[PDB]
Amino acid sequence: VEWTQQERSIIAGIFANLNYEDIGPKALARCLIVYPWTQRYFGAYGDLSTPDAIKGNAKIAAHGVKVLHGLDRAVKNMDNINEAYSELSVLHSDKLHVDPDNFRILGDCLTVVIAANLGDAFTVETQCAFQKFLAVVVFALGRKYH
Amino acid sequence: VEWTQQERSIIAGIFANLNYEDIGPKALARCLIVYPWTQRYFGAYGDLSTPDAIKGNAKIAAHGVKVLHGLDRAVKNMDNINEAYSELSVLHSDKLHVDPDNFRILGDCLTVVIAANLGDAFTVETQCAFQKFLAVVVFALGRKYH
Amino acid sequence: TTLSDKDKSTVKALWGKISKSADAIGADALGRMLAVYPQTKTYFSHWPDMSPGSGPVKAHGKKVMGGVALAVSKIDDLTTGLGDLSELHAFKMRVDPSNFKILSHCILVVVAKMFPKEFTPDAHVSLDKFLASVALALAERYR
Amino acid sequence: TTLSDKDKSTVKALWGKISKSADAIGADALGRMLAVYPQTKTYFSHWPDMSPGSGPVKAHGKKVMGGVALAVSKIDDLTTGLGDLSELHAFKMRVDPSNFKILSHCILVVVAKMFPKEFTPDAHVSLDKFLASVALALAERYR
Ligand code: HEM
Ligand code: HEM
Ligand code: HEM
Ligand code: HEM
Repeated sequence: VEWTQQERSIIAGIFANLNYEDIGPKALARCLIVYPWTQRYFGAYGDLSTPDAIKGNAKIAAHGVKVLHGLDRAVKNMDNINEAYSELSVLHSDKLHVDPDNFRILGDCLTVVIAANLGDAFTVETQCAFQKFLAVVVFALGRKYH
Repeated sequence: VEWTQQERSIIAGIFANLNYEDIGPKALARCLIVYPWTQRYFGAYGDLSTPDAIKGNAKIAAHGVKVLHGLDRAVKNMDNINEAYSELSVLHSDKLHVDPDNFRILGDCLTVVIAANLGDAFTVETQCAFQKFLAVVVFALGRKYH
Repeated sequence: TTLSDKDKSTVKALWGKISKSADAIGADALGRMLAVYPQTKTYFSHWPDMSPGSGPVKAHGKKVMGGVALAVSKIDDLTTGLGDLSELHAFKMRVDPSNFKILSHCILVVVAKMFPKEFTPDAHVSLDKFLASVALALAERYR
Repeated sequence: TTLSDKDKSTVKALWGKISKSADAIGADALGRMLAVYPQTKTYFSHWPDMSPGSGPVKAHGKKVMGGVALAVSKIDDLTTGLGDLSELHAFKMRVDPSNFKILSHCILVVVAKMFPKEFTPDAHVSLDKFLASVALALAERYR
């Protein structure tokens, strides 16, 4: 992908003062609630039976933070995201067995969460750049599935 | 993408042997029948009113041939498909207003036509390579929509 | 898939809070659809100004949420309720049904942007279902 | 979307021709789904060998096609007919419904490969609509 300076700056700007402990849990919880099959992977995470339980689940919250911090390496390496995610793709495929369609779905939840959080700051061009960034990351994370 | 020598040989083999005057029309007619919205672009092509009219329509047939030959440059240089299809993508976007999702569905219909044509010779590995090739081409064709 | 009573009453409730801003939701969600997913622009070539907030985007956005409003009134049977709009989409504009999901996602992003506190995960799942049901209803007459 | 009477008699007549090979269609379609779209392998990691024609692949292809057979018999009401199977996919295996479309495409490709004369575009349009109804029926219990 060819990035414009505006795109690189928007992406840096979203992450520079991101509250990961806010946004991360919101994104993953929302995903588990709106697309409940994504709970497949979280049998070891305890109570997921209702929305309230998922939103109060500190183990899922800690995972939301972990997944969100997982975008950090893309932000830092925007021209080399394929290479930066190759090992994480291997992991999600060979060890974790996560259906990569779920990456797309989580990104859509993350978008909704960041939209809610940023308000007026979530301009049309912000959405455009952030969508472009998520598409590249999600593709990257699907590459090593075989 | 990262091609294997086997994928290169298979893709080259499919198009070397192909009767374009047969496969071209069948793939495009099937797409206009199975996905009738794709008919919108062919208002100057005469009778599209029944599956029979469409399969018997010479102008649709000539067009199927032309589209299929449109894969030739990609088969010839599998390493530069984005670049090669630049001008074609611009044509489909700005002049023809073709929804790039239709490229994917024409790709699915083409696969059905080739499978029906090759029978046992359409091996699983043959389908893996053909799909990988259509995915690259469909991506390249959608690249210049802005 | 089929809307439960829970989904229907969740959508009706959310719609009671947000319906006052239907025109603004539509304008914003269509301008976002066009910008963020420029493949969708291919259906709007007759109205070249597709910039956010433009006249044509506002008018077309208002039309779409009008259909969403009607879909809320006809929520018990969208197949019948949206049949005339399905006929229009199938044979006049001939919009590939794939695009309905793109616009639905953009509506959800706008509703979250405008109504962050009301747009809970619970509201979101039921609204997402409702928009999938809308999309399916609109695809009915295509083939 | 709703299957018309034409779709239902089209699918039944085609099923009458291909049903005798249900086991071989299922094996080949599953093996092609796994290999051509390796995203789907994520639901099958319990199996030693996912390669085309392997024991588990044949065994499961047969099960799936039995599901498709049931669907043809329950074609007037796929929602009730596949309710138990939806429940199973929803809560046990929790297959992302996006995979249903993929297998549907693989089944159509294998039908065209095995039955090239019978699989006209007219047969194809109705079977495609039928497998989409199947997919929707399977998704019913997910949320
Ligand atoms: C935005 C997309 C995602 C990113 C960037 C991401 C990133 C990460 C990272 C960095 C880890 C820890 C890796 C390590 O231990 O070295 C992880 C683990 C994991 N992720 Fe993903 N993830 C994403 C989406 C998903 C989704 C959608 C699911 C399933 C719904 C999922 C399920 C898991 C599971 C089950 C683990 C392992 C927990 C453990 O045993 O340590 N991830 N992910
Ligand atoms: C494999 C995907 C496709 C390829 C490789 C392809 C290739 C081509 C080529 C080579 C041309 C002629 C360009 C020229 O003369 O400079 C063309 C024109 C055209 N294509 Fe595509 N095409 C594809 C898919 C589609 C689809 C799916 C549709 C719509 C259903 C479509 C609609 C058209 C139309 C309407 C024209 C103009 C014909 C005319 O002038 O009347 N194409 N395409
Ligand atoms: C939530 C899904 C949608 C709904 C409820 C919807 C509803 C409507 C309604 C009520 C109208 C006006 C009909 C009239 O003149 O009476 C309309 C027009 C139109 N829609 Fe859809 N629409 C949806 C999705 C889409 C999508 C995804 C596209 C394309 C990407 C699209 C393209 C168009 C176009 C081109 C018009 C006609 C513009 C004009 O003649 O002024 N629609 N829609
Ligand atoms: C046409 C769509 C499908 C139909 C009709 C279908 C049908 C069935 C049936 C009848 C069973 C066995 C139920 C029983 O044991 O009583 C089954 C099991 C199963 N299916 Fe589905 N299926 C479909 C799609 C899929 C897809 C897309 C996937 C995954 C990518 C999938 C994954 C599974 C798995 C993992 C099992 C359990 C198999 C085992 O480990 O023994 N199915 N399916």
